[PDB]
Formats: sequence, C-alpha cells, structure tokens
Amino acid sequence: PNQALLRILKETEFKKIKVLGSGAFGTVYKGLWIPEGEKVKIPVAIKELREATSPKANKEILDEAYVMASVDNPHVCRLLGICLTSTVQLIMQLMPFGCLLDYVREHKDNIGSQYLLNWCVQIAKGMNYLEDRRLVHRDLAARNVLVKTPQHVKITDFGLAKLLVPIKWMALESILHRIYTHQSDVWSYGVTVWELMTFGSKPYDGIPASEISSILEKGERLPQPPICTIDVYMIMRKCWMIDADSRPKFRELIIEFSKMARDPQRYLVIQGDERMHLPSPTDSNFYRALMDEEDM
Amino acid sequence: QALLRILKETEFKKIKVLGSGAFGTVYKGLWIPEGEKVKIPVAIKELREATSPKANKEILDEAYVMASVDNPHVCRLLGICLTSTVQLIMQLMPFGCLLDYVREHKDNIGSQYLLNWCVQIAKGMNYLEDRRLVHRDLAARNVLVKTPQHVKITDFGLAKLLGAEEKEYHAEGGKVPIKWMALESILHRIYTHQSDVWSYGVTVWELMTFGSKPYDGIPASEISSILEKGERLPQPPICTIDVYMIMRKCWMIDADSRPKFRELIIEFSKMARDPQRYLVIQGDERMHLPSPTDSNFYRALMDEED
Ligand SMILES: O=C(Nc1nccs1)[C@@H](c1cc(F)ccc1O)N1Cc2ccc(-c3ccc(N4CCNCC4)cc3)cc2C1=O
Ligand SMILES: O=C(Nc1nccs1)[C@@H](c1cc(F)ccc1O)N1Cc2ccc(-c3ccc(N4CCNCC4)cc3)cc2C1=O
Ligand SMILES: Nc1ncnc2c1ncn2[C@@H]1O[C@H](COP(=O)(O)OP(=O)(O)NP(=O)(O)O)[C@@H](O)[C@H]1O
Ligand SMILES: Nc1ncnc2c1ncn2[C@@H]1O[C@H](COP(=O)(O)OP(=O)(O)NP(=O)(O)O)[C@@H](O)[C@H]1O
Ligand SMILES: [Mg+2]
Ligand SMILES: [Mg+2]
Repeated sequence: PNQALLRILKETEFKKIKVLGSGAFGTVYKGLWIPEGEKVKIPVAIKELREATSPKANKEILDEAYVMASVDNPHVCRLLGICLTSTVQLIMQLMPFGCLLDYVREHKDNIGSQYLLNWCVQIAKGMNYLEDRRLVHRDLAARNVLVKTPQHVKITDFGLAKLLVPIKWMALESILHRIYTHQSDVWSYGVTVWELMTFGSKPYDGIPASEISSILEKGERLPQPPICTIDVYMIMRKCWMIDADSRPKFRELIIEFSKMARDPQRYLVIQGDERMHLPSPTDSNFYRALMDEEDM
Repeated sequence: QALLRILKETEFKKIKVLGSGAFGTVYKGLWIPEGEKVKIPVAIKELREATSPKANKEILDEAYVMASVDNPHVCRLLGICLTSTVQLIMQLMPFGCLLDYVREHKDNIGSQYLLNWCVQIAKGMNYLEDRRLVHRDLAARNVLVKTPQHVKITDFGLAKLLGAEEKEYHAEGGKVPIKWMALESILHRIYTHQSDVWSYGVTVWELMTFGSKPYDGIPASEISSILEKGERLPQPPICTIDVYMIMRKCWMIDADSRPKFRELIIEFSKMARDPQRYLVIQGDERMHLPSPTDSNFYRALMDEED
C-alpha cells in the first residue's frame, strides 16, 4: 500500500451538502472539497459512519483504507481520502448518476440488451480484479455498483470483512457460517445480475430473511427473469450452487458474458429492443470527454 | 465526425457569463442528456455574429478538426449547436484561464509552477504544429487550468474561418490580437507556426509578469512601428538573462530564425529541473509545490486523463 494514494483531510477542507442515502454502516452525502488557497468548490461524496472511533479503533480503519485506496482498475472505485474525527468520514468520487439499482428502476423496460449485457461484463471484470488483489467484496449488490456513465459502471464499498446483514444476496455458506470468499462473492454476483435483468425487483420479496437459508436448503432459487434466455438463466443458477467450488469463476463469467454481448439480441429478448437507444459512438465520446477520461 | 456531437438546443442551457473576447461570449452551463435526470456542467461559447447556413457548413468542417485533437495539453471541441448564432461546447474549467489564475495568485506562484507551465504550453503547441494546425490567437487567456499542475491550450484554428475579412480588420477594432502578433502577421494578416512562436514568447512574458498587459499604455495602432524600430517587451524582474533571451529569440524579425516549439520544450524542461537558478522570485523557498498525495487527489477528482 503506497500511502500517498490516501489523502488525509482536515475538517476545514470539505462540507457536507445534502444526504444521498444510508446503509448498514453509514450515511452518504453530496459534498464539496475546497483545495487550500483556491476559490473552487469540487463535488465529492462523503460517507460518515454511524459508530464513533478511538485511535486504536482508527488504526484498524487506516490500515484498511490504505488497501482500498490502492485499487487500480477501470471497473472498481477507489477510496480517495479520509477525515479522522470523533466519527470517521470517507471521501470518494461523487457519481451524479448514482447507483445501478436506481438507474435500472428509473429506466425500467427502457434499457436495451446491449447495455444490460455490457454491465454484467463490467461488474465481472471489476470483481475479477478484486480477486486478483485477493480482496473479498462481501457486500456486492446492484446498490453497490455505481454508474459513472450509462456505458461505464463501477464496483464500490468492497472489502469490509477484516473490520467486522445482506441475507438475500449472501451465499448459503456465508449465512450459516459467516464464510466470505470469492466464491460466495460469485453468489452475490448471480443475485446482482438477477436485479439487472428484472430492472430492480427485490429478491425473494414475499419471503422474510429469517427463512432464506431454509428455502435454499430446499433447493429453491430466484425465478427466471422474463427477458432472459435459458443460457443467461443457467449462468445465474450456476452461481447459486450449494458447492462453492462448483460455481463459475469470475474469469469465466467475463468470457461468457462478453461472448453474449457480441450478439445481445440472441441472449436477451426485450420487447421493442429496437425502441431502445444503444451506445452511440458519438454519445460515448461525448460522455467520456466530458465526465469519464480514465484510461480503460 | 463521431468526435463532434451535433447538439439540440433543448439539451443544454446557459447559466452564467464567464467572459468574452473578439468573437464570442463564454458561459458556464449544463448539459442535460435526453431521458436522464443529470445536469452536467460544461462551458458554452456563443459567437457574437449570426451566420448563414453556408457559413455554418464551413464552421462545421473546421469544428471536426477542432474535435479531432487528442493531446494532454490541448483542449478539444466537444459539441456544436447550429443556432442562428452558433454555440460551442467544451469541458468547463473551474480554475478558469491561466491569465486570471496567475493574476489571482500573483504572490503565491513559485518557479517550478511557472516553468512547468512553459513546458506544457510548448508541448501542446508542438502537437498542433505536428498536426499542422496554426493557432492564430495564443495568449495566456487561451490557456486553461485543468488543475494548477495541468494547463491546456484552447481556442486554436480560427484563421480559415476569418480569411474573408481578416485583411480588413482594424488594429483598434479588437478583432486582431495585435500585441501578441508577429510583425509579419500585423503587416500581412497571415499566421504560421513561426508567428505562433512569437505569441508563445508574449504568453511566457505574461506568465513571468504574473499577468501584466503587454505594451501597456501603447495604442495597438503604434505596435508595428515600435517593433520595426527594434523595441520589445521589457525583461520581467523575475527572469534571469537566460529566460529573457529565449523570449527575445521568439521575437526576431526573421520568422525562420525564431526557436521551434520542439526546442522550446527541451530548453524549458532543462530549466524546470533547476528552477531557482533561472527565475528569481520573492519567497520562492516557501512557495507551494504539490506532493504526490495532493496531486493524486486532484487527478481523481477532476483530471483523470493524466
Ligand atoms: O468509503 C466508502 N464508500 C463511500 N461511499 C460514499 C462516500 S465514501 C467505502 C469504500 C469506498 C471505496 F471507494 C472503495 C471501497 C470501499 O469499501 N468504504 C471504505 C471503508 C473503510 C472502513 C469502513 C469501515 C470501518 C469500520 C467499520 N466498523 C466499525 C465498528 N462497527 C462496525 C463497522 C465498518 C466499516 C468502511 C468503509 C467503506 O464503506
Ligand atoms: O469552442 C471554443 N472555445 C470555447 N470556449 C468555451 C466554450 S467553447 C473554441 C475551441 C475549443 C476547443 F476545444 C478547441 C479549439 C477551439 O477553437 N472555438 C471553436 C470555434 C469554432 C468557430 C469559431 C468561429 C466561427 C466563425 C467566426 N467568424 C464568422 C465570420 N465573421 C467573423 C467571425 C469566428 C469564430 C470559433 C470557435 C472557437 O472559438
Ligand atoms: N460515490 C457515490 N456517488 C453517488 N452516490 C453514492 C455514492 N456512494 C454511495 N452513493 C449513494 O448513497 C446510497 C447509500 O450508500 P451506502 O451508505 O453505501 O448504502 P447502500 O450501498 O445503499 N447499502 P450498504 O449495503 O449498507 O452499503 C447508495 O446506495 C447510493 O444511492
Ligand atoms: N472552457 C472554459 N472553462 C471555463 N472558462 C473558460 C473556458 N473557456 C474560456 N473560459 C473563460 O472565458 C473567458 C472568455 O473566453 P473567450 O470568449 O475565448 O475570449 P478570450 O480568449 O478571453 N479573448 P479572444 O482571444 O479575444 O477571444 C476566457 O478568457 C476565460 O476566462
Ligand atoms: Mg454501498
Ligand atoms: Mg479564448
């Protein structure tokens, strides 16, 4: 961990503007960074954790924050900065589009097959990269994929296991034994893709979280999303095998979905898939030069 | 052609004037992509004069070249709207142009920053020369600050669009940038890579003076005569003779005798490795230079192209 990658912030160089949402461990705000000696106001996203901290407690956090500021992959968000006060604040890039879960709801049945497949590929590439860095996500879900542009999504909020519940995204072995590996991350990938293919349906909606390990024992799984051809649905089911080692690997999921992305209409069936927009190269260039210059 | 977005009037709005010059007014604005809920800040330039559709076809031909540049020290044109007065879209620079930046930080700019800026501007101009694009209007106001460590050339390439009227422009009519121009350009209204080198000389002079107006108090009417007599801009107090002589070389009468952008890169890169030897600045020992932690932060938040 090159410690120059994590910028330590004083309270005086940023301000919280507005609340974006909250989750298990914190609250996310629209923020503004003020570089010292300048008059510019730079938008940032700030997460403040619910529970306070001591310098001994902070030593564990800094040690991990250094690891998450060291990721370097186009499909993985990296921690940028931190402010250690009574409560801890974490700073990353603010994404105006927000998370992919809200984006598929906002455009429900208004999203073509080229986009959904492209996203699956991209989430897989980012998860594979974390695996190569030997980082377990532990909380992969559509709410933790961020839309940088409609053509470019990024994984966020990974790596919290060595500092510590999303039952309906969790593998059977994680529910029963708090076992988190990359293969249980592969389970949450399967659930994430099911979210995309349903435009943000809630998984196991009538079924309380208390009962989830029973129904997975019984062999029940999430139903096949209407737009999914069988080939796509069995990748999802392969991700939900009892035997973690029988699940697909993230390198395999990249090859597979990127093969389906080459003829998207063969693998998903969307009504008026020709009503749908598709990523114009003119549109893609404009988005990249304006808000997405990173190297890919 | 994919590199220039042809825009609809409905997908952007002007919000605030940022400034104006010879041919247009610049606004801070918002791009609102169709069918989305996001408002993306952008800079919008509206030209002062309305254009016919035939004039627009010419403008569009040049706009495609202006959108084709791809270099970390040259800004590219992003979109165009063919409104009655043409509107032009590029990235919005929160720090503004370098002229206003050096004026606002006149007491906190050290020799590393100034020399690095000279290198970067030379790099961008040499890319334009390699692409055989003439600037015609290089000046500190047409260098933008992406971050204090990363400056970029803007607003090049207009010469062909002005060719019909260029010879008629009055020295006092503010359409022809007399105090940045080579002598042969004032007399003949033709612009080349070597006359751009002269503007570069003036641009560097602006930076070394933290934004003084060149030939201040002298009407533009009289510039051609004082140059023909051998007069030039004075030596900025912070410049050693080494730096002043490069500047004076950019203002030699014979265009072919001036330095090349290729060589200016090398010379300013050499000085940038020992800045306090070549620029004498009050408080330079204390002046800020950016640690890797702060440059990394800057790049992730607003300058990912690196
Ligand atoms: O900051 C992050 N999100 C953001 N959203 C918006 C703006 S910043 C992501 C994040 C951002 C990235 F860019 C990349 C990875 C990543 O994980 N982090 C970083 C981080 C560091 C430490 C912790 C942390 C520390 C302690 C605890 N304990 C304390 C004791 N009681 C139980 C909980 C739990 C979590 C969480 C995160 C975290 O959630
Ligand atoms: O848009 C540009 N600046 C911007 N600032 C902020 C937002 S956009 C740059 C610009 C941006 C870049 F990124 C790269 C190069 C560049 O030149 N342009 C583009 C442009 C196109 C056309 C013209 C133009 C066309 C016609 C005339 N005639 C008409 C006949 N009667 C006399 C006047 C004058 C000027 C000017 C520019 C221009 O100034
Ligand atoms: N960098 C960001 N830019 C824009 N929105 C963000 C950003 N980070 C987080 N958010 C938004 O803030 C919401 C709350 O985030 P967070 O606190 O991580 O909870 P969560 O992901 O929804 N649930 P958990 O699983 O507990 O993280 C996210 O779901 C997004 O809606
Ligand atoms: N992309 C930008 N982002 C933020 N500010 C900009 C941007 N481009 C230009 N500006 C600012 O807008 C001002 C006016 O620009 P412009 O209309 O080109 O005139 P100019 O270059 O200053 N003079 P002239 O050389 O006569 O055109 C500039 O001087 C800068 O202060
Ligand atoms: Mg989250
Ligand atoms: Mg300009």
